[PDB]
Amino acid sequence: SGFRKMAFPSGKVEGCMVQVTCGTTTLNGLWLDDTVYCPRHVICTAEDMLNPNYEDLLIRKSNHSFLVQAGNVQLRVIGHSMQNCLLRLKVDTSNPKTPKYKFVRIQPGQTFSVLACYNGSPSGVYQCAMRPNHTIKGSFLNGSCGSVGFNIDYDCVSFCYMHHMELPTGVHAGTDLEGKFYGPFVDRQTAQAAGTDTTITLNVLAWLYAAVINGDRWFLNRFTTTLNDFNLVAMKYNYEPLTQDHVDILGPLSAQTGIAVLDMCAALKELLQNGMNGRTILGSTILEDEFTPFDVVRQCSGVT
Amino acid sequence: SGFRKMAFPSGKVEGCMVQVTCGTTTLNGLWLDDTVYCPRHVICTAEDMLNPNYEDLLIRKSNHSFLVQAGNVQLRVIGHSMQNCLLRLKVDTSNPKTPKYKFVRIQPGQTFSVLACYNGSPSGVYQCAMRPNHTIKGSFLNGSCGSVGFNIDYDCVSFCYMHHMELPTGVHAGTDLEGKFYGPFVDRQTAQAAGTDTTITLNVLAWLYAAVINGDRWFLNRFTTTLNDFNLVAMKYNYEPLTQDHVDILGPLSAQTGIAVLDMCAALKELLQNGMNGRTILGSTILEDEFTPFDVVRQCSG
Repeated sequence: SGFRKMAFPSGKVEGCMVQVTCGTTTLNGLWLDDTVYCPRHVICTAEDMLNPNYEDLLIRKSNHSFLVQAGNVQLRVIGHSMQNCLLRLKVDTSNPKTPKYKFVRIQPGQTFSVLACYNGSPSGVYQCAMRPNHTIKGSFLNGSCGSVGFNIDYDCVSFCYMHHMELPTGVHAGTDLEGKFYGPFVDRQTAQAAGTDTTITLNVLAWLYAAVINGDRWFLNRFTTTLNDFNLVAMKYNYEPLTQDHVDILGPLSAQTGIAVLDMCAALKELLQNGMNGRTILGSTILEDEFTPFDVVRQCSGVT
Repeated sequence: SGFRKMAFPSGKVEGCMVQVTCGTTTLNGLWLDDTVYCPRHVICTAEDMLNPNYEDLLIRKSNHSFLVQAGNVQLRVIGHSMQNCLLRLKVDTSNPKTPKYKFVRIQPGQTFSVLACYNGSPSGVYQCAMRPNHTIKGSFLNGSCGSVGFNIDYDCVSFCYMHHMELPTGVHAGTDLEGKFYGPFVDRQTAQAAGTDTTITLNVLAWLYAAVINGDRWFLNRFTTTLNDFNLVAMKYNYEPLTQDHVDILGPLSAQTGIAVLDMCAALKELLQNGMNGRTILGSTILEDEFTPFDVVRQCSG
């Protein structure tokens, strides 16, 4: 085997995607049981985004204002409401394809799979990470709002992201499935922009462990470093400060390889200060930061 | 905006994955209608793989020598035959989840999605390219044999690859859904090794166009080049020779961006000679060749 960035199989989420139309505005909605969740801004025109009064805008709306379509079938909306930045449409049919699921709010650095959708039709799936600056570097075109991000564990789909907008830098912002935005972003037009971003140290470290697991270990050394000394270095390279909590999160990988985290940090320190000298790690020339400690375990163990 | 190495949604394929066992060997099979397709080497023993005669090994088997399972449920095998390097097992029930599909043989340089499976259960999906040398760089652990590669057009699944083995360098080899190997590889333990490979020039150019569409043009220049002079340079860096057909394929992206194909070639020529100088393109520090012109057009805005 080799080591590739992988997305979770997307079947369980494909079965939950529908198209939600309100006037001339169409986007994607997630259908679980008899509820369809979508970005509340589906009830907005152009000039509306410039600080719309969603409360007021919603009143002017009625169940028939919403056109929900699953496959080539219209789902009759029998109720509607707002939950933070999401619209909750009650429909007359419980999704027969509803998987076991839960809604979770992901933390910065964590990864998930995104099912890009258009007109309620899945078009592609990719793995990405919630950046330390609370945005995601995704790939979305107009009409992708409502697309969701998720993780799967056994048979349970953990929904963690719903797409709402693109920022001036071309990165993305969205909410958890309770409608609460990740970061300080809002669903209206403002001068809002992504703050400065950093490299996800925890993930880089997890990735170095995966490399060692796969026999790529030329970068290892016989030294170690203190947490504080590691951070004086990492931060110079725009790496996120490493916490004792991150150290503990890496415990299982540290135990599997018998390489203490601070010993691996000493290796990382050397790599940042001197580069790779033309060599590669897992066939890469750069330090990857979109694999969590959990991702490496999952993959380096063939979890299905 | 943004650009990711994305795969096709795998749902339509997940509903076709099953487990096939024969003796002590288990691997994945693809269940369509009333037929299950899998690598013929499922019938082989440890020694058998050193110099197996498949016709001779299969004649000694019967329908009941095969254990096909859809999840926890056994599918009764009521027929079996060999087609090139694949085993075709007829089962007594039809797969209600069978999508619209077709079997296609892909050309080197083209891309496809792979649904990595183990014991007939989906593990993950990733996008990759058939290298010019016919191998794929795909991360396949012991037991992934039988996993398939595919592309999806509308609602039609075009299956193009079935995983068979791993080569000494760690890259992978397989067949199309008719059981014909991509490359000169054979299904048995031997000295075979992946051949010389090249960077897929057409794809790198497609990617550079993607970079421009996403509003990034630092690598562009005021130069142009002839196809000939470009190949004289690219080939020095282990790039596949570029043909006029390739140039023509890039026509639409060329038109969309206003950048002439030969002009983009000049940019690429400069990048190969000068390197990136600490800069990146679409967040990458190296030139990527796993996105075809079709992929770029599909993922990028119009």
